[PDB]
Amino acid sequence: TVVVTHGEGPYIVDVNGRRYLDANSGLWNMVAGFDHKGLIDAAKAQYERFPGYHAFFGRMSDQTVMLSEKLVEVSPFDSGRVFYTNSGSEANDTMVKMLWFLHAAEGKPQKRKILTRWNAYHGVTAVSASMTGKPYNSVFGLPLPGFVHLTCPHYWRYGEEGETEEQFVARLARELEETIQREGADTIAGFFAEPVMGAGGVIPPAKGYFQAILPILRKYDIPVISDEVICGFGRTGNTWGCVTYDFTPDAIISSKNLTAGFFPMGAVILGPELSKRLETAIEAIEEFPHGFTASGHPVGCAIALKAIDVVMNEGLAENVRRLAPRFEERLKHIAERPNIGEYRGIGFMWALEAVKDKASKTPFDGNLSVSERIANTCTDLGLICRPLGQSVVLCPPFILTEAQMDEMFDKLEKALDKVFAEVAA
Amino acid sequence: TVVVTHGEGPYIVDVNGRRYLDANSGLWNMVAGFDHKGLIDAAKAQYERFPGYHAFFGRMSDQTVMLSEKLVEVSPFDSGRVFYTNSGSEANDTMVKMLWFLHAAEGKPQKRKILTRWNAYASMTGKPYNSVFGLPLPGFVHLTCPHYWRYGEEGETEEQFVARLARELEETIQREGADTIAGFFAEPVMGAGGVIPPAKGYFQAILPILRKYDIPVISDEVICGFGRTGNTWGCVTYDFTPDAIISSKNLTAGFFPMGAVILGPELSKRLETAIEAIEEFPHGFTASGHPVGCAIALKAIDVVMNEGLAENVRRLAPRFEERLKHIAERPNIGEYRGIGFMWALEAVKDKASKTPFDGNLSVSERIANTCTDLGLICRPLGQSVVLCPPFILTEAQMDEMFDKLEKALDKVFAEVAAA
Repeated sequence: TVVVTHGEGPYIVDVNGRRYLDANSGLWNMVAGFDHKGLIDAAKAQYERFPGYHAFFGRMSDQTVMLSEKLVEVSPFDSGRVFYTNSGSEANDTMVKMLWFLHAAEGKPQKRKILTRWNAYHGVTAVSASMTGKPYNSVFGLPLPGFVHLTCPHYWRYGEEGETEEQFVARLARELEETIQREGADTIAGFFAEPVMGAGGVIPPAKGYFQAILPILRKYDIPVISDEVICGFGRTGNTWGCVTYDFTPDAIISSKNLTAGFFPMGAVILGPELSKRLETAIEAIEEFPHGFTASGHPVGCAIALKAIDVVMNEGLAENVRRLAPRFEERLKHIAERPNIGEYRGIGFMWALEAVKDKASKTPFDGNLSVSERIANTCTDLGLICRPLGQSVVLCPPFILTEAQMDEMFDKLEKALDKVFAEVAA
Repeated sequence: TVVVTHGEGPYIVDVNGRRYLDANSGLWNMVAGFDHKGLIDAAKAQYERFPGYHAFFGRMSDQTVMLSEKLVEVSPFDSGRVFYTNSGSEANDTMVKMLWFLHAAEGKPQKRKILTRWNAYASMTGKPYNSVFGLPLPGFVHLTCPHYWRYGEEGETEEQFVARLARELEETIQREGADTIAGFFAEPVMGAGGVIPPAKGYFQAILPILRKYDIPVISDEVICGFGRTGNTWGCVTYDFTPDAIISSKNLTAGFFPMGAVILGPELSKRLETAIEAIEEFPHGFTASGHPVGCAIALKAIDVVMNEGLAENVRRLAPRFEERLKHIAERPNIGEYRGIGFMWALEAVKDKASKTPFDGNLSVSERIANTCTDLGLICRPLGQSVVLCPPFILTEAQMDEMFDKLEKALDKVFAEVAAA
């Protein structure tokens, strides 16, 4: 119903000039707001320069070359190799295929299974949707065979009666051990994890989770991939979610924030060990992988170069670190409400989960659509937030000021007051 | 290793100032070349006024609605629906999921297999890593590629070959069971397969068979879409009506990543009636395409259709073929094949027996590497080299392309002989 032609800073603006503070950042990607001038100028400069091309082995744009070097620099790796795609979904599919390719070239073509977690979201294509752990995919007859979903490490939801957080983490470690021993380590191509789960509802992992599961994966030679599609470039208060949870992955998947939302592109940064192994495989078999044609775009790459520079050198990632404590403190105050079951998140990605009864964690009945009601009321009050399950998510642009932060929570709290009073009746 | 900075018309230029005629149009998509001022200005204007593009808030932008109308208009369909993705490959995937969704919603969840002609390029069993990246989705069922020169039996006519492939298709449907088959996808001319136009009369023989069974027909126009075969769609040039079209590449002339699935009337209605009957809307389908992309696609479609580029393909195609015909007189060219502005040359060590050079000699690779040295870009595929230049190519530039390619063929065939 609302006609929107553009945005201004962190606001979506309708044709009448009403401003809606956008706590979805567009599609969880507009870190620099909707009209950032340096980003817009960089997009334009590249169209005038070289508006399109495709990267091949031995032939690519100067933009591809520069962004590859910049991504290795800002990755946790001292060296590595980069390729590009059009989206996070394609980046995940291609990473999976590269592992299949690699393990097959290494004489283990049965090493195919992919481990993810329930509530993970990796994309919308057949493979990345099979990696995804959501009920809605049953309507497609997904997941495909060989996509194994581990329990989601969301302690609040999945911890058993009297189970402590430490015990929960030991149980997930046991479960991983057992899944590996049952399936057979030789048949498992890789494990992919968003450090903090995004579309699953903004779920940081229980304390110690990555510290417990990484030694296990390493023991069994199962490559570890960090999906940074949402966490990447500063949203969790370090450049990468995997830094924030101190695990060293074998490769990184990136998108969204990579271009500050101004251009659809994906990137896969391969760390030193997978790069060395791929290089040796390709050398050994004496040809380039048949059918590999993944590429981004020179305009996407130029805009990404500018996005990285803005986020890192013009104060945006720093704004997230400085405002993250005030962000959390205000959430903590909101979670005092009887109908807020918990708040969770880190950096500039958070969620609030609605409950009908706090002590027992009982949700409101599905048909009441409490999340949607909250989200609709926020829109009426000039705030946009995403309803996910029984939660509402705040993932606002990194350019958010303290005043716009207050503005966001003032509106949100007025919406919660109204919705909770109204469903109470 | 070549680092490319910019282009001009159909040429690219590297960091050292070398220029190369890019006979690949980037990779099929850059149909208007590398510095088309109308398209550049239109794409710059989108950023200048970047849309309030959102995951869920606000009405679909005017550009997106307008592209959907234009796509249905220019499609062979009288009406239908459009869904958007970031690429040809994602739209392919989306169309497959859409069929899975629809057949399950109509009560046949076992209807999942996709009929396709895809295939990979002694003492040994083969290598599993050589067909990972092309491999279609699980449940694909393979039909023989209708490449007459390659697969026709000794002394078998093109007509008999097509009749043999009609039998194959019938026999395949009977063996798998029609109730387990979700659809048939086809590129009218096969692209990554090696630029393979189908044997004369192929679609006229297989379509009636597919139509006996309710196996939706999808025309994969990611390469053939918007003029490359000398008409607006490949399916138009081979005179058939699919139930849906997959589109990608030329759609924005390479200026912006986007794909589209264009559903015809019948699949549009089945989709809508199943969305209601199941009371679930399929996740990750969207009518809301990227508005910058949608605006750039409007401009690209107008350029190609109304500023003479699709017409130039039709006009220069006979000269493209004459010259290929002449090249194919060489003892080490087994054939030329193609139509409009997509063509291939196939290298052979012995013409009469269709014997290729040993894989280890990498002959296509050598041809394409020699082309680069002489200022021409062409793409090696299997034992073939492929030409798909921008639609803006002039007759002087075509001559230039072939003069360079012929010098490459001369050098490679001699080096390889003397070896």
